[PDB]
Amino acid sequence: MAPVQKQFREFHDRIKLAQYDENQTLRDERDAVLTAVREGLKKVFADRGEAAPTFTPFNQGSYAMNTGVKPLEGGEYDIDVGIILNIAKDDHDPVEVKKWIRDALKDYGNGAEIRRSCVTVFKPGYHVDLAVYADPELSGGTLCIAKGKENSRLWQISDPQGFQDRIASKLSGDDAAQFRRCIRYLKRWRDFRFSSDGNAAPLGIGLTAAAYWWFQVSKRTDPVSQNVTYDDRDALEQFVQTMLDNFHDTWDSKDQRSYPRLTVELPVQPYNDVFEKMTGMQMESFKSKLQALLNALKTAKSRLELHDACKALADHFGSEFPVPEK
Ligand SMILES: O=c1ccn([C@@H]2O[C@H](COP(=O)(O)OP(=O)(O)OP(=O)(O)O)[C@@H](O)[C@H]2O)c(=O)[nH]1
Ligand SMILES: O=c1ccn([C@@H]2O[C@H](COP(=O)(O)OP(=O)(O)OP(=O)(O)O)[C@@H](O)[C@H]2O)c(=O)[nH]1
Repeated sequence: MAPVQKQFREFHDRIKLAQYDENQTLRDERDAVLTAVREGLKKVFADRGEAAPTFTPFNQGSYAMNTGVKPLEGGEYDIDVGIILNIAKDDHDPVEVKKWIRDALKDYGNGAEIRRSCVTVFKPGYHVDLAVYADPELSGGTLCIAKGKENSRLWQISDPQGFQDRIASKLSGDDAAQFRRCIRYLKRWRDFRFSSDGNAAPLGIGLTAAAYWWFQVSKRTDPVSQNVTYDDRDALEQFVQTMLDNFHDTWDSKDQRSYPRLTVELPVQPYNDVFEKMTGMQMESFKSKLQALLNALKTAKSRLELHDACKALADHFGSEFPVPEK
C-alpha cells in the first residue's frame, strides 16, 4: 500500500455524503420540495382557469453522481433536482415558467428565487436548486432548460442525464471509486481554501468535468498475489498537474495584461466552458492554489515522517485530513 493511502481513505470516509439511492434524509428533503411545487402550482393555476401542468422529476448533480461531500460546519447541502413540465417550450417564456415554480414555493422555507439556470428555495441548513425543463415530446425532441432572470432569456438545449451517464460510465468498479474519491478530495480542498470569496471558488461541476477529461487511475498489481492497491496521492498529483498544464495565458485588452485561464467544456450539450464566469484574477488565484496543492502532493511523497507528509496535505485539505503523531 502506498504511503498516505490509509489517510486518504480515512479522509474520504470523513468527507463523503451518501448519494440519493443510499441516503433516506436527502430523498425526504427532495420529495417535500417536490410536494410543495405540486401543491403550490394548483394555487398559481387557479387564476389561469385550468389544471396546473404535470411534471416528471429526476435527480441531478453530485447526489445523483455519488460525488457528494459534507459541507464544512455552517455550510449548506445543495439538493439538485430536474422537473420536466408537460409543456411546449415554444408556448411559454422561460422566465414565465420559472415564475410559476417560484410563486409555487413562495411560502416554502425562507423563500424562492429565479436564478439564471434554476429556481432556488432556501430551508434550514440547505437549498434545493430546481432545474426547470420543457417536455421534449412537445418541444421538437430537445430537452431545454429555462435560462434567464427578469434582469435579461431562452430555452437552452441541456443534457443533465447524459452528463450523469458520462461520469458514471468513464470507469467501473474500484477504478471508478478512485475517480469519485479524487472529485470529493478537490471539492473539500475547494471548500477549505476558497472560503474567503465564494464567487472566486471553482464550481463542483467544473472539478467534475475536469476529472472526466483528465483523471487517470493510479494503482499497482503485486507481481506475486496480483493484489491491487490504489495510490490516491499519485492519482491526485497526475490529475492536478494535468489541470495546471491546461491553463493558457489569455490577453485582456482592458487590463493590458494576460491572465491564466482553464477552459473546461461540458462533454454534453450545451458544451459550454463551465469556468467561463471566473474572472482572470480569480483564475490566477485558482492556478496559484492548484500549484500549491501540487507542491504538497509532491512533498508528501518524499517526507521521512508520515506525520510530516500528512501535515503537508492537511494544510490544503483542512481538519478532516488525518495527521498521525510523529
Ligand atoms: O455550469 C453548470 C452547472 C450545472 N450544470 C448541471 O446542473 C447540475 C448541478 O450542478 P451543481 O453546480 O449543483 O454541481 P454538482 O452538484 O455536480 O456539484 P457540487 O454541488 O457537489 O459541488 C450539474 O451536475 C449539471 O448537470 C450544468 O450543466 N452546468
Ligand atoms: O445547466 C444547468 C445550470 C445550472 N443548474 C442548476 O442551477 C444552479 C444555479 O445556477 P445558476 O446559473 O442559476 O447560478 P447564477 O448564475 O444565477 O448565480 P448567481 O447569479 O447567484 O451568482 C446550479 O447550482 C445547478 O444546480 C442546472 O441544473 N443546470
